[PDB]
Amino acid sequence: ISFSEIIHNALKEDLGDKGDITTNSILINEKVNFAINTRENLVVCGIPILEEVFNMNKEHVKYEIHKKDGDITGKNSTLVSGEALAIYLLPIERVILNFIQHASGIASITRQFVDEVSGTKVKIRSTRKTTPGLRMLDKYSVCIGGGESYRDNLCDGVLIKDNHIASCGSITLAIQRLRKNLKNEYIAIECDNISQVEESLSNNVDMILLDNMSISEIKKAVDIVNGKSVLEVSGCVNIRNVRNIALTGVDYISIGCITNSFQNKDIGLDIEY
Amino acid sequence: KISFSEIIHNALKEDLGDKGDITTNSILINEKVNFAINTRENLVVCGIPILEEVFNMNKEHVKYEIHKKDGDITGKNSTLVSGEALAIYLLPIERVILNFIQHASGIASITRQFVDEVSGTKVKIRSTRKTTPGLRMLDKYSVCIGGGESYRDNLCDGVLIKDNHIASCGSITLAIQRLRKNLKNEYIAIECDNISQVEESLSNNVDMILLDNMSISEIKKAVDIVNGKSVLEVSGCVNIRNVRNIALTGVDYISIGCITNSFQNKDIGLDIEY
Amino acid sequence: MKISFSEIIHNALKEDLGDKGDITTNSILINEKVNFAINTRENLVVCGIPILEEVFNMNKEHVKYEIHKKDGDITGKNSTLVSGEALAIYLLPIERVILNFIQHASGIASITRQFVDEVSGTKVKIRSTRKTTPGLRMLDKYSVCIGGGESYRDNLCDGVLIKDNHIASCGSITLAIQRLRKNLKNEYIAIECDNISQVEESLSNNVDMILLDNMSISEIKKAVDIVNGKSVLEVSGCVNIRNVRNIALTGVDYISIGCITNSFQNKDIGLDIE
Amino acid sequence: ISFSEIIHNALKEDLGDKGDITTNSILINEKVNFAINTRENLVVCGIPILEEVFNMNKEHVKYEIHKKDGDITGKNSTLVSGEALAIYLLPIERVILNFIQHASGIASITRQFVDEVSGTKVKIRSTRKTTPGLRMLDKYSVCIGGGESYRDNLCDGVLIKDNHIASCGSITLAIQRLRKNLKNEYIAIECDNISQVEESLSNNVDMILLDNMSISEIKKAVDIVNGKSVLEVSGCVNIRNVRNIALTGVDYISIGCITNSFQNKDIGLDIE
Repeated sequence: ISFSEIIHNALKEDLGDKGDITTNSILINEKVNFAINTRENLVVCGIPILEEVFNMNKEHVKYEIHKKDGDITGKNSTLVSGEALAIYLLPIERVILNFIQHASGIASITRQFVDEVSGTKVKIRSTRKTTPGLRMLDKYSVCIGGGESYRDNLCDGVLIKDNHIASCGSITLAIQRLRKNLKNEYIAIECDNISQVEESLSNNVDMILLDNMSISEIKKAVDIVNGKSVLEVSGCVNIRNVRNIALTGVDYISIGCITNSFQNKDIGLDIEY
Repeated sequence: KISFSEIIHNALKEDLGDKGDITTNSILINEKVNFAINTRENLVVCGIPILEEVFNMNKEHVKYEIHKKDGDITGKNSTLVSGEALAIYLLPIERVILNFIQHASGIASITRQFVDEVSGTKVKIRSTRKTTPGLRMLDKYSVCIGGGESYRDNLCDGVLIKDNHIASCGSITLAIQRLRKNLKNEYIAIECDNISQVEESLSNNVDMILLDNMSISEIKKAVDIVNGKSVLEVSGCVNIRNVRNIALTGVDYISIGCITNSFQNKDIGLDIEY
Repeated sequence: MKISFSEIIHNALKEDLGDKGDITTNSILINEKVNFAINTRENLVVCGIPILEEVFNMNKEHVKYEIHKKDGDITGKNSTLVSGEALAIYLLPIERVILNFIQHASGIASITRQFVDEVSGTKVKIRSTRKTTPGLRMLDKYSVCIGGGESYRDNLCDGVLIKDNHIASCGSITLAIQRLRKNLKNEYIAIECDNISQVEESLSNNVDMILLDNMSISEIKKAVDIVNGKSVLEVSGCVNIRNVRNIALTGVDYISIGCITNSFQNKDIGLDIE
Repeated sequence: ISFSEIIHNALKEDLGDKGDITTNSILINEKVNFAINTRENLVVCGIPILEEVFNMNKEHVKYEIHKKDGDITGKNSTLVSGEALAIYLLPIERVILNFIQHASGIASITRQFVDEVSGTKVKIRSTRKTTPGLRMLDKYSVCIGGGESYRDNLCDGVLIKDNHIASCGSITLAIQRLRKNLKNEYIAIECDNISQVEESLSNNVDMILLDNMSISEIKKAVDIVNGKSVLEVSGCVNIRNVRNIALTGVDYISIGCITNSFQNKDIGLDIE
C-alpha cells in the first residue's frame, strides 16, 4: 500500500511555501538526539509512514526502529530513536506524530474488538466509514490491529445496499440486473429484516449483511441461512456486546467506529539537550 | 477564502477509483428518487458547502434545496438537505458526502459543547495543529463554525516557540533573541511547561504564553505572575467536566487537541423515497 | 470520473495570489459592480471553459455569469465565450489565471484541430505524446482530444511503450519484448523503431503497435509495406502542417505530434469590462 | 527559488502510483552510461531542476555537470553525463527533459531579444502571461536569458491596469485610494493613450507602462515624461521591431511571447 500521496498532502498543508518560520528563524546547525515515545499502551501502527518521511531527509536524520507495526507495547515505550539536524526534524514532527497517533488509535481499538471475539470463528472488518482522504491508511490500520476488509472502495467489490433496493424497487430485480452486467461477481447484500434475508437466499447471493438487527433476529438469520451464505453483522456494535454477536454463529462483524469516532493514541517526540 | 475542492476530489478518487461504482452502475438505469439528508441526533451543522460542491458537479441530475446552513444548531430527525436525483448519480457520492458532514459536524458539535461550558467567562476555545492528516483546514473551519477560533493555520502563518525549540537551542532567551533578529515586528507566542519558563518569557516581553500540561494550581499562579502583561492560553486535552474551572482562572484562551481528533462523528444519513 | 482541474487551479491561484492576495485590486476597489465579457481576438477552437466555470463558482455570491460557448466549439474573432456581472474586487484578482488557462488550452485544441483537418479523408488519427507542459499533462491531453485528437496513454502507468532507451539498456528488441511478456501477460505491446531492421524484428515478435521515430517518408512507405496491416503503425515526431497529409496518405494509423502540446501558439482572448 | 513542488507535480502526473510499468517489466540491475545532449543551439536553463531530481536518487545516479544555466552552447553539446541504474533513470527521463526543454526555450528566446536591444539602455522583462503553475520557473528562465522581472505576482508589486481604471472610473481616484491604503508602494500604471500618460504624470507615479501604442505615441510619451517616471512598453513586440522600440528612450520592454508561445529546445537523453 502506498502512502506517498497522503504524506505529501500532510506536509504541504502544514509547511506550505514559506516552510516552518519558527524553526527556521531560530535554528541553524544544532543536532539533537530524539525519541518517538508512547505515553500510553497501544498497538503500534504507522511506522512505515515515519520511515518514508525520514528517508526523504536521509542526510539529516539517522534513526533506529525499535517497534514495528502490530507490536503491542506499554506506556513510555520508545518506538523510534535517533539523531537529526533539528532544523529538518522539528518541521515534520507534527505531521509524523499525527499519522502514527491516528493509525495506532485504529490498530489499538481494532485489536480490543479482536481480543474480545477470541475463541469464536469471527473476523472483525472495517467499513467505508473511514476518514476522508485516509481510506487506505484506515483499512491498513484495521488489518494491523487484526481485522480484515471486504473491499477497499466501490470499485473492487459488490455490495447491494438499502438505497439500491429502495431505488430499483426490489432485491430480486437488483440482483437480476447485476448478474446480467457483471461477470459472475461475488454478490453481497445488506438486509435489515428477515424477509430480505429470505429473498436474498432465494437469489443465491454469496454474502448477507445484517444491518442493525436484534440478537434474536441475528440468530434467526443464522438458522435460516444454514451455512448457504456468508453472514456479516454491521453497525456500531460496542465493546460490551460484540462477543454476544460473535457467539450467534455469524462469520464477520463490520464496525464503523473502529475507523471514525475512536481515540488517537498519545505519542510524542522527546528531544535531549 | 477556504476551498474544499481538492479534499473533495481526493475523497471521490479514493472511493470511485477508475472503474466507478460497480454496484450502482450495474443495477440502476433511469430511476429518479426523492432524497433527504437527515440527522439522527442533535448537532451543530457543518460541512454543508462540501455537499453543495459535490452536488453541483451533477447539476443536470441532482436537484436540491438546503434547509440548514453551517453553524445552525438542529435537533434529531432534522432535514438538512432534500431533493430529487437520478439515483445512478446520487448513490456513488453518498458515502463521501456523509463522511464529510459527519466529521465536520462532529468537530463543530464538540467545539460548541466546550464553548457553552465556558460561557460567562472571557475564554475563547482554540484549535491546535493536532488535526486529521489532510484535513487541517476543514478541521479548523469546523472548530470556528462551532464557536471556536484559531491562532494560526499552520507552520507558515504564525510564530509559536515550542518545548522542542527550547531544547534544541538550549534557552528561551536565545530562541526569542534569534527570532527577533530574523523576524522584526513579529507576534511571538511561546510554550511554557513550568513557572520558571513563564517568568523567562515575560522578561523577554512575549505577546502570548501557552501553559502546557500544567496543574490548575500552576495556572492560577501563572495568571497572577503574568498580571495581564501577555495573552495567556491553556493547552491540552481538557475534560468537558474540568474546562470551566480552567476558564475561571482568568486565562484568555484554551486550546484543545481533542476537538479535532478523538471526537465523536455525528450520525447523519441519506434516506431514499422509496 | 470526469477529469478534475481542481489541483492545477489551486496551484495557479496560489502562485499569483500567494498569502497577501491582490494588493493592487484590494487597495483600489470597494463595492464596484462591473459587466464583463471574455472575448476572443481571433478564430479558435474553444477549450478550458470548465476551468473558467470552476474558478467563477468559487465566488458565486459575487460573480454571475453565462457560458455562451462550450469546449470544442469552433468560433470566430470577437466572439463572447462568457459574459456576466461581478463585484470587481472578486473578478480582477482571477483574471490572469483564467485567461492563461483558456489561452493555453485553446492554443492546443486549435493547433490539433488544424492537424486533424489536414488529414481528413484518411484513416489517420492525430495523437498526443508525453511531451506536455510540466504539471499540465492531463489538461494538455484533454485539449488535444477537444481538438479532435486521441491519446495512447496518459502516463507511464497505463500503457506499455518500449522505447529506444529500453532497447539500449537491455541490448535487444527481442529480449525486451520477451521480458515484458514474461512479466505482464496479455499486455498490449507498443515499441518504437528508428529503422527498418527494428521494424522487421518487432514484427517477428508479433507486437501490437509499432512507432516510427524520425523516419523519412521513404522509410515510412517501406514500413507500411512490410507491416502489411499486421501491426498498428504510428508515425511520431514534430511533423510540419505542410507535410502531415503526405505522411497520412502512406497508410499509417496514427500520427503522434510533440509540438501540439509544446511549442504551439496560445490564442488571444481577453477580459473586457464596462 | 524553490522548484521542489513543481518537480513533485511533474513526477506525480507521469508516474502516479503504479510507477513505470514498461521499465519495471524489462530491467533490473542494468547500469547505463548516459548523456543529456542538445539537438540545437541554445541558452542552457533548468540544470538546477535536473540536479534536484538526480539528488533524490543519489545511490542510483552519478553525474557530472558540463554546462550551467546561462551558458550559450551549440548543437550536439553534452550538458550532463554520467552513469545510472537504468530502472531509476528511464522513469524520470521525460520529466527531466520536459523541464530543461521548456526552461531552455524561454531563456533562448529571451536572449535573442536581449541581443537585439544591445547597446541601448533597455532591459527586457517578463510579464504574468506565463504557463499555469510555472510562474517562477518561467520568470527565472527569463532572468537566465538576460531579462528581468518587475514582480513575481499580484502580491509583491503594484500595477494599476486598464480594468482597475474601468472599474473605479479614473486614474486619479485609483491612485488616491491606493496611496491611502498602501504604505509608500512604488506605483506602476498601464496607459493605452497619451491622456492617461499625462494624468499619471500629474499624479507623480513611479512607472508608466505603454500598452500597444504606435512608435510615434511612444516617442511622444518619452518626450512628455521627460525622465520623471520609468517608461515601459508592452504590446505587439516581435524580434523585428523590438530595437526600434528600444531606441525611443524607454527603460524596459515587457514581452508576453517569451513565456508563452515560444519554441521548446530539442534536448535528449542518449544511452550506452
